[PDB]
Amino acid sequence: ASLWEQFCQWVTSTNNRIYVGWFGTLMIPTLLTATTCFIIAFIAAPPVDIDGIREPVAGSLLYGNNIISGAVVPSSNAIGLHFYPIWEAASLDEWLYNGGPYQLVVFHFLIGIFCYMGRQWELSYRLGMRPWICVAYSAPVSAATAVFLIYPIGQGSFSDGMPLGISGTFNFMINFQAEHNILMHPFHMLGVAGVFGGSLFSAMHGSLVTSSLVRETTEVESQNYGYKFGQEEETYNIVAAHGYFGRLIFQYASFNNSRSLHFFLGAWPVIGIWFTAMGVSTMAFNLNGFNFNQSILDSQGRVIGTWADVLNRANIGFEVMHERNAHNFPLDLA
Amino acid sequence: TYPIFTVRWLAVHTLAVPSVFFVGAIAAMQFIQR
Amino acid sequence: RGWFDVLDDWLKRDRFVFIGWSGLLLFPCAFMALGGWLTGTTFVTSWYTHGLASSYLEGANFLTVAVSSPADAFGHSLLFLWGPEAQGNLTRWFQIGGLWPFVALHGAFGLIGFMLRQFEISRLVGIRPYNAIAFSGPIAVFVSVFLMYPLGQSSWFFAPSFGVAGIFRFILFLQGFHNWTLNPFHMMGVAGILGGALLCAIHGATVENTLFEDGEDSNTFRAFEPTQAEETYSMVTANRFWSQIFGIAFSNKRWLHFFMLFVPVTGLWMSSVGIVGLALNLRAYDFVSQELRAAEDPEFETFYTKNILLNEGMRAWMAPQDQPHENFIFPEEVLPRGNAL
Amino acid sequence: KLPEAYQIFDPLVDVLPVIPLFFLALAFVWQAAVGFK
Amino acid sequence: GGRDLPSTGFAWWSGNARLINLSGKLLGAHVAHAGLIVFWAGAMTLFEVAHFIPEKPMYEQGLILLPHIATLGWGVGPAGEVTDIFPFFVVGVLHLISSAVLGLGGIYHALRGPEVLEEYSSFFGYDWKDKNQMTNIIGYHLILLGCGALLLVFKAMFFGGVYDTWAPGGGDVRVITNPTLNPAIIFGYLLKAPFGGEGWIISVNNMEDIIGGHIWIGLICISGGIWHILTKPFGWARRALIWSGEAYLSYSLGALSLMGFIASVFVWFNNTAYPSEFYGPTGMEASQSQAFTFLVRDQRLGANIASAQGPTGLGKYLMRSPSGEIIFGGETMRFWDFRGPWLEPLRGPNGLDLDKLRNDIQPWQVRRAAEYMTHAPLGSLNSVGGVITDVNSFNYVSPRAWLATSHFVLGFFFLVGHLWHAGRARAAAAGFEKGIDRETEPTLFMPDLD
Amino acid sequence: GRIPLWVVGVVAGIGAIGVLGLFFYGAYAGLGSSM
Amino acid sequence: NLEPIFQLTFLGLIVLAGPAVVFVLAFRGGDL
Amino acid sequence: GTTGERPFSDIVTSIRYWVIHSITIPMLFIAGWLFVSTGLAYDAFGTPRPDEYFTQTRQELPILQERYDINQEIQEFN
Amino acid sequence: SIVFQIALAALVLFSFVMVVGVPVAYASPQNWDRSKPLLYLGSGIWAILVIVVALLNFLV
Ligand code: CLA
Ligand code: CLA
Ligand code: CLA
Ligand code: CLA
Ligand code: CLA
Ligand SMILES: CCCCCCCCCCCCCCCCCC(=O)OC[C@H](CO[C@@H]1O[C@H](CO)[C@H](O)[C@H](O)[C@H]1O)OC(=O)CCCCCCCCCCCCCCCCC
Ligand SMILES: CC1=C(/C=C/C(C)=C/C=C/C(C)=C/C=C/C=C(C)/C=C/C=C(C)/C=C/C2=C(C)CCCC2(C)C)C(C)(C)CCC1
Ligand SMILES: CC1=C(/C=C/C(C)=C/C=C/C(C)=C/C=C/C=C(C)/C=C/C=C(C)/C=C/C2=C(C)CCCC2(C)C)C(C)(C)CCC1
Ligand SMILES: CC1=C(/C=C/C(C)=C/C=C/C(C)=C/C=C/C=C(C)/C=C/C=C(C)/C=C/C2=C(C)CCCC2(C)C)C(C)(C)CCC1
Ligand code: OEX
Ligand SMILES: [Ca+2]
Ligand SMILES: [Cl-]
Ligand SMILES: [Cl-]
Ligand SMILES: [Fe+2]
Repeated sequence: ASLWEQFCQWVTSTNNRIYVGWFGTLMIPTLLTATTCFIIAFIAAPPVDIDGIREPVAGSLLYGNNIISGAVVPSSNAIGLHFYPIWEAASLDEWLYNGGPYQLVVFHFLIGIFCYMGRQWELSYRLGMRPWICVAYSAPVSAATAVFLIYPIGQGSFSDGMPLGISGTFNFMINFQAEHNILMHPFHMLGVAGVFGGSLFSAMHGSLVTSSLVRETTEVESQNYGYKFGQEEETYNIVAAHGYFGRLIFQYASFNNSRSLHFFLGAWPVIGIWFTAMGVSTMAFNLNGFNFNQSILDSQGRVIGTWADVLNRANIGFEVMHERNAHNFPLDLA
Repeated sequence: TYPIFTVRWLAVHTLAVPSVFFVGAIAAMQFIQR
Repeated sequence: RGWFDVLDDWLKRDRFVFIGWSGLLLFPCAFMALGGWLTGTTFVTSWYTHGLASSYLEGANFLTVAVSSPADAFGHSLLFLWGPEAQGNLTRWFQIGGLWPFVALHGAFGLIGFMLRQFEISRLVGIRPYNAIAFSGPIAVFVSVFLMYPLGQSSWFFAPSFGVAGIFRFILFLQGFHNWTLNPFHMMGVAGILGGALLCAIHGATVENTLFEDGEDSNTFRAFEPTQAEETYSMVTANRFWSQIFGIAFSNKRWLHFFMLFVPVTGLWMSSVGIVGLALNLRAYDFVSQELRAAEDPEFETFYTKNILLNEGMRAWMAPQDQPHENFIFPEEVLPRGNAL
Repeated sequence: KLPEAYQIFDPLVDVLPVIPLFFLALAFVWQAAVGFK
Repeated sequence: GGRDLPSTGFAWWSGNARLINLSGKLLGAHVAHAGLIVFWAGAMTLFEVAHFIPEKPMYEQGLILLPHIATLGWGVGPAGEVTDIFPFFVVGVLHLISSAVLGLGGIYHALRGPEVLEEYSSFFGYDWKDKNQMTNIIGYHLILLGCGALLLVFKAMFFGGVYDTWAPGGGDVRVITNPTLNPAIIFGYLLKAPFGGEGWIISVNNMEDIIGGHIWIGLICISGGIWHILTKPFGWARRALIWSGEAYLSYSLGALSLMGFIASVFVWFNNTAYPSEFYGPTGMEASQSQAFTFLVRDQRLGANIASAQGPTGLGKYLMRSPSGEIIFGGETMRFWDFRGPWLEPLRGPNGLDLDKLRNDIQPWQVRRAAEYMTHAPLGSLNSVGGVITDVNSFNYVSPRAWLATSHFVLGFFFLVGHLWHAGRARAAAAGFEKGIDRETEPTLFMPDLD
Repeated sequence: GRIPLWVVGVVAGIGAIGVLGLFFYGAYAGLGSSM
Repeated sequence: NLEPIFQLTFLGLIVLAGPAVVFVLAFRGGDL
Repeated sequence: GTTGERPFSDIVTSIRYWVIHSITIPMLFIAGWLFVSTGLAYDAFGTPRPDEYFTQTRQELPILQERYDINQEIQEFN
Repeated sequence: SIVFQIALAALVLFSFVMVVGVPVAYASPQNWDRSKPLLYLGSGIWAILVIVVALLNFLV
C-alpha cells in the first residue's frame, strides 16, 4: 500500500505486456544505451585507430562501408584494457578516434545480456515455471562474454575483442585461427558438434512431429490449423514417431519419453556452446589448439607432411599478413 | 528358445569383426619405431 | 504366393534391423563407404597424390588421418578399380587415391538408400514423409560439396578429403581462395545452422521448464506416458513467458515443429547453392566499390580490405604445399608479409 | 627427483595423482553393481 | 535413508541429492571429499618432486604446486634457485597421510555412523531452517579461515618469510617486518577500478601489502565468526534470502565462481604473489621482454632507440602512452602498465629513462628478458610452446596458462551451478520445482497480455 | 550360471580405456611423436 | 625399462582394488 | 517391444557367449596385430615404410603426373 | 638403509590391505563385531608404521 510497495508490484507485475522485473530495471537502460550508441556509430562514426598505429579503420556506412563491411571498430590498442568512457576524452572527436563507442556499446551490452538471463529466471519464478531456461541462455551469454570480454582480457586489449560487424567478425575468426589454431582445438570441435547436432536434432524433432500430426484438417487448409492454442490434447502421435524412428535406426536408439527427448534437445547444443565458449576463453590465455607440425618423421628424420602441416601453412599465411604495420618485433606475443 | 543366427547377428558381426581386427592392427602400430 | 510378394515379406519383416527394399542399396553401399574410410585412414597413404602421410600406419592420429582426394593428374576420372589407371591392381588403386571416389560414390548411393529407407519406413508405419524431406538438406550439401564443387574445378584433387584435418584444409582453402565467408549463400547457411541450434536449445529448455506436475518425484522424467492423450507441458505458460521475455512467442505447436525443420534444412540448401557457385569460381570475392576506392585512396581501410589481405597471404603461403603437382616455386622474396612478422 | 631413500617407490608415485579419477569412476561402478537404483 | 528412486524421488544421477536431509551421511560425504582434496595435494606434490629437475626452472617442468610452496619461502634461495627438495617432499607426505585419516572418517560417517546427527547432538545436529545454528557453523569456520590467514602471516613474519621477487639485490626469501596496516591502502586496493593501469586487488605489488591484508583478513574473519555465533540473522536478511540447504549451496557456488574468476586473473596478471621465477613470465612480461631484448640488441648495433621512428611513424622501440609515460613501442604498447623487478630499475619518474637505457643495462637483465620472451605463456594443448605456427620441438606450456585457463573454466561452470541451484532452491521453496499444477496453473488466472 | 552384467560392463570399460590409453601413449612414442 | 612394468603393475593393482571392493561387498551381501 | 531376437543382456551375461568370445575377440585382435607387425599391411596397401618415403635417386615428393601409366611412374619413384 | 625400504614397503602393503578392508568392514553390518577391533588394530598399526618410517627417514 506504500508507494515503494506499489512500484515493486508494478515492476514485478506479470500483467505487463513486456515483463520488467528487477533485472529488467537494469536490462532496459543498458540495452537501450547500447542499441542507440551502436546504431548511431554503425551509421555515422568516424574511422577508428584500432591498431594504435595511427591507421584509422572506417567502420561506418557514411564513411564508405556497406552493411557487410560496416562495423563498430574495437577501441585502440593504445588504450589496451584501460577504461575509456566519454568523460576521459578531451573531446568527443578524440573519443571517437580511439574507439570509445566500442567500449560503451560492449560494456552496456554485456551488462544487458547478463540482466536478460536474470530476467528469464525472474519471469519463470513469477509464472511458477521451472527455473532453468536461463541456464540454456547462459551458453550464448558465455560465448558473447568470451569474444567481447574474456578474450580481450587475456590478450590484454579491447582492440582484440570481436568487432561489432560482419566482416569484422570474419577478421576476428581469421586472426583467431592464425594465432590459436581453433579448428584443431577440441572445445571448438565440441562447439561444432553442438551446432551441427543442434540443427540435426531440430530437423529430426521437427520432422518427426510434423510427420506424426493427428489428422485434424482438410486438404485445402494449412495443417497448422489442426492445432488450437491452449488445447488439452496432444497434436501428434509420439508412439507413431517412435515406431518410425526405432525402425529407421533400431528400437533402443529412439526416445519414447517426450520429457527425456526435450531434455536431450536442450542439453546437446547448450553443452556444446559451453565447451566452445570455454575454448575461446582459454585461448584468451594462449592455450591453443593441437600442434602436430612435423609430428611425423621418416627414419632419416625428414618431415613427412600431414594435413595439419598444410593447415599450418594456411595459418602462417594468415599470420604474416595480419595487422601488417603493427608488429616491430619477430614474435606476435599478443 | 531364441534363434542364434539372425539378421541382427550378421549386422553385429559385419561391424564387430573388422573393428577388433583394426583395433589390434592400430595397437601394433603404437610400437613401430621410425 | 508369388516370389516377389514373398521377398517383399521377408525384406519388410519386423526385426532388430529393418532391411526393406531400400536396404539392398543402403546397406552394401554404406558398408563400402564406411569400410573404405576406415581402411584408408588406417592403412593408406597420400604420398603419391598429395605428398602427405594420411593414415594411422604412417603415424597420423584421428585428427590428421584422411581418405585423401586423388591426384590432380586424373582430372575427374572415376578411378574404377578396373579402370585404365589402376588396371585392376589393388595396391596401385590405393596409392593413386582410388579410395576417395570409392568412399564418395558408395556414400552417395548409401545416402540415396537412407532417404529411400526413410520413405519406405514412413509408408509402412503410416506417417508423413517429412523426415525424408528434411534429409534432403544433408544430401544437397554432400552432392554440392563432394561432387559438384570438384566437378566444376580441375579434378577430384580439390574435393574435400575425408578427414578431420582434411576438412579443415578444405575450409581454410575456401576462405583464402573463394572468400567463402563473404558469400551470402554461406551466410544464410550459417544463419540456418545457428538458428537450428538455437531452436533446439530453446524448445528443449522451454518444454523442460513448463512441464506439468504429473508425478510426486523430483525426477520429472517418470511423469510421462507415451500413450497419454494430454500434453506434458503447458503451451499457454510457455507462450506467456516468451511473449513477455522476447516480445513474441509461438502459439501453434505445429508451426513451431515445422519451423524447427524449416530453418536448418533451408540453411543447408542455401549454403549448397553457394557452393555450386564456387564450383565455377563464381565467388562473392570482392566489393568492387571498396577495391576501386582503396586503389585510389590509400587512407581508406575497412575490415573487408583487411580480410582481402589475409586471403592473399594464405594463398601465397599455402599454394606450393597444398598443390604439389603444380610445382609452385615461390621464392621467399615474393611471399607477401607485413612488417617484422 | 625423490630423495634417494624413496627412489624405489618412484613408479608408484607416478601413478598416484590419477586415483581420484578412479574414485569418480568407482561411483559409477558401485551404481552399476546396485543396478542404478 | 532411501537409496533408490521410489523412496527418495531422486534418480541415480541425482543420488547425492538424497543426502540433503541426512546430516550424518552428508558429513561423511564432505569429509571424504576433503580427503580427496588433501590426497591430490599430497600425491600431486610428490609427483612433481619425483619429476622435478632442481636446476631447471620450475615453470619449464609443468609444476603448479611446488611454485606455491616456493612462494611461501620453503626449499628455495635467492632468485628462486632450489636449496633443498626436502620441504616440498615433507609438504606432500603430510597431506598424503592426513588424506587417509579424512578418507577413514568420511567412509565411517558415510557408511557406518549415524545418518542423522540431530538426535545424537545439539551441537553437530543442524536443520537447514535453523538460522542460529547455520550461522554458528558459519562462525566456527570463519574463525578457522581467519586463523589460516594469520598462519600465512606468521610464516611470512616469524617463520622464515616468503619469497619477495621485489627484494633489493635480487629476488629472495624475505622476512616481512613492516606489513601494511594502514586501512586506507589495504581497503583502497578494494576500491581500485578493475581496468588497465589499476587492476583492483590484482595489482597488489609488495609483500608488505599482501601480509597486512592477511592481518586484516584474519581479524575481520575472526570478528565475523564471533558475530555470527553470538547473533541471529536479522529481519531484512530473513526476508530477502532463501533458507534451505540447496539455497546455501547455491550461495557458496556463486562465491566459488567469483573466486575462480579472480584467481584466473591473479595468476595471469600479478607477478608478486605469483613470482615469475617460479611461474614464468606473465604474457605482459614476455611482450615487454621482447621489446626490451631488441631494444638492447639494436642499441648495441648502434641504433638510436630514442629517435628511431618505425614504419608507422610511432617510435620503433620507445613511444608515449596516452597519458604521456615513456613506454616500449610496438604492439606491447598495450602492456605499458606492466611492472617487473628487472624492468623497474630502468624506469624514471617519466617512464623509461633514456640515460638508464643507454648506460645502466645489466647482463642479468638481458638474460632475464631473453628467458621471459622465449617463455611467453603461449603454447598448444599438446604442449608445443611458442606461437601456434611453430614446429614440434619445444615442450612448454606456461603454468600461468594452465592455472588461468583451468580456474576460468571452473569459475564459469560454478556460475552455471549457482544459477542451477539458486533457481531450483527458489522454485522448491515456492513449491513448483516439480512442474506446473494443472488445476492451479497461474497463467490460467492471469489476464491476456493483449 | 550368468555373469552379472555390471561385471561385463566394468571389464569392457577397463579394456576400452586401456585401448584408448595405448593410443594416447603412441602419441608420445614411436611414429608420429615428432621425436 | 622395468619401470614401465612397475608403473603398469601399480596402476593395475589400484585399478582392480576399487572394483574388487565392490565385488566383495556384492558377493558377500554387503551394504552396497 | 521385442522383435524376436535374444536380448543382448541375456547374450553377454551367458557362459557360452564368453566361452566363444574369450577366444574369438583375442584372435581377431592378434590377427590385426600380426597384419601390421609382419609388414604385411605395407605390402598390401603400398604404404611406404619409414625408410621408403625417399630413395637414393629421389629426394622430393613422388607426385603422380601421368594420366594413365601409373604403374610405371610408381615403379620409377620406387 | 635396506631396513628403511623394508619398513616403507610394509607401509605401502598394509596401506593396500587397509584400502581393501576399511570399506568392506564399514559396509558389512553383520560382520561388525568381528571387524571393529580389527579396524582399531589396522588403524593403530598403520599409524605406528607411519611413525617408524618417519623416524627411519630421520635415521638413514
Ligand atoms: C566425492 C564423491 C562422492 C562422495 C563422497 C559420495 C558419498 C555418498 N554418496 Mg554419492 N555419488 C557420487 C559421488 C560421491 N558420493 C557420484 C559421482 C555419483 C553418481 C554415480 C553418486 C551417486 C550416488 C547415489 C545414487 C547415492 C549416493 C549416496 C551416497 C552416500 C551413501 C554412500 C553409500 O551408501 O554407498 C555405498 C557404497 C559402497 C558400500 C561401495 C564402497 C564405497 C567405499 C566408500 C569405497 C571406498 C574405497 C576407498 C579407496 C577406501 C579407502 C580406505 C582408507 C584408505 C581410508 C555417501 C555419503 C547414496 C545416498 O544418498 O544415500 C542416502 C545414494 O543412494 N551417491
Ligand atoms: C586446477 C587443476 C589443474 C591444473 C591447472 C593442472 C595443470 C597441469 N598438470 Mg595436472 N592434474 C590435475 C589438475 C590440474 N593440473 C588433477 C586433478 C590431476 C589428477 C588426475 C592431475 C594430474 C596430473 C598428472 C599426472 C600430470 C599433470 C600435468 C600437468 C601439466 C600439463 C597438463 C596437460 O598436459 O594437460 C593436458 C590437458 C588435458 C587432458 C585437458 C583436460 C580437459 C578437461 C578434462 C575438460 C574438463 C572441463 C570441464 C570441467 C568439463 C565439465 C563438463 C560439464 C560441467 C558440462 C599442467 C601444469 C602433467 C605434468 O607436466 O606433470 C609434471 C602430468 O604428467 N597433472
Ligand atoms: C568436519 C569434520 C568432522 C566433524 C564435524 C565430525 C563430527 C562428529 N564425529 Mg567424526 N570424524 C572425522 C571428522 C569429523 N567428525 C574424521 C576425520 C574422523 C576420522 C578420524 C572421524 C571419526 C569419527 C568417529 C570414529 C566417530 C566420530 C564421531 C563424531 C561425532 C562426535 C564427535 C565427538 O566425539 O565430539 C567432539 C570431539 C572432540 C571435541 C575431540 C575431537 C576433535 C579432533 C579430534 C581434534 C581437532 C581436529 C584437528 C586435528 C585439528 C584441526 C583440523 C585441521 C584440518 C585444521 C560428531 C558428529 C563419533 C560418533 O559418530 O558418535 C556418535 C564417532 O564414533 N567421528
Ligand atoms: C563466508 C562468510 C560469511 C557468510 C556466508 C556470511 C553470511 C551472512 N552474514 Mg556475515 N559477515 C562475515 C562473513 C560472512 N557472513 C564477516 C567476515 C563479517 C565481518 C565483517 C560479517 C558481518 C556481518 C554483519 C554485520 C551482518 C552479516 C549478516 C549476514 C547474513 C546476511 C548477509 C547478506 O545478506 O549478505 C548479502 C549482502 C548484502 C545484501 C549487502 C548488499 C551489498 C551490495 C549488493 C553490494 C555487493 C558487492 C558486489 C555485489 C560484489 C563485488 C565483488 C567484490 C567486492 C568481491 C548472512 C547469514 C547480517 C545479519 O543478518 O547478521 C546476523 C548482518 O547484518 N554479516
Ligand atoms: C560443491 C559444488 C556442488 C555440489 C555440492 C552439488 C551438489 C548437487 N548437485 Mg550440482 N552442480 C554444481 C556444483 C555442485 N553441485 C555445478 C558447478 C554445476 C554446473 C555444471 C552443477 C549442476 C547440477 C545439475 C544440473 C544438477 C545438480 C544436482 C545436484 C545434486 C545431485 C548431484 C549428484 O548426485 O551428482 C551425481 C554426479 C554425477 C552424475 C557425475 C557427473 C559427471 C560429470 C559429467 C563429470 C564432470 C567432468 C569431470 C571433471 C570429469 C572430467 C574428466 C573426463 C576426462 C572423464 C546435489 C545436491 C542435481 C539436482 O538438482 O538435484 C537436486 C542436478 O540435476 N547439479
Ligand atoms: C578405469 C580403466 C583402467 C585405467 C588404467 C589403464 C588405462 C590406460 C592406461 C594405459 C596408458 C599407458 C601408460 C604408459 C606406459 C608407461 C611408459 C611411460 O612411462 O610413459 C611413456 C611416455 C614417455 O615418458 C617417459 O618414458 C620413459 C621411457 O619409457 C620412462 O618410462 C619415463 O619414466 C617416462 O616419463 O610417456 C607417455 O606417453 C605418457 C602419456 C601417455 C600415458 C597415459 C595416457 C592416458 C591414459 C588414459 C587416458 C585416456 C583414456 C580415455 C578414457 C576415457 C575416460 C577417462
Ligand atoms: C576398402 C575396400 C574394400 C572394402 C573393405 C571393407 C569393407 C573394410 C572394412 C573395415 C572395417 C569395417 C573396419 C573397422 C574398424 C573400426 C575401428 C578402427 C574401430 C575403432 C574404435 C575406437 C578406437 C573407438 C574408441 C572408443 C571411443 C572413442 C568411444 C568409446 C570408447 C572406445 C574406446 C570404444 C573392398 C574389399 C570391397 C575392395 C577394396 C577396397
Ligand atoms: C588479503 C589481501 C588483501 C586484502 C583484501 C581484503 C581487505 C578483502 C576484503 C574483501 C571483502 C570486503 C569482501 C566483500 C564481498 C562482497 C560481496 C561478495 C557481496 C555480495 C552481496 C550479495 C550477494 C548481495 C545479494 C543480494 C542483492 C544483490 C540485493 C538483494 C538480494 C540479495 C541479498 C540476494 C589485499 C588486497 C589488501 C592484498 C592482497 C591480500
Ligand atoms: C596412496 C596410496 C595408496 C592408496 C590407493 C587407493 C586409495 C586406492 C584406490 C582405488 C580406487 C579408487 C580404484 C577404483 C577404480 C575404479 C574403476 C576401475 C572403475 C571403472 C569404471 C568403469 C569401467 C565403468 C564402466 C561402466 C559402469 C560400471 C557404469 C555404466 C557404464 C559402464 C558399463 C561403461 C596405496 C594403497 C596404493 C598404497 C600406496 C599409497
Ligand atoms: O591487435 Mn588484433 O591480432 Ca592479438 O596477436 Mn599480437 O595483437 Mn594484434 O598481432 Mn596478432
Ligand atoms: Ca618417475
Ligand atoms: Cl588483420
Ligand atoms: Cl611489436
Ligand atoms: Fe517438441
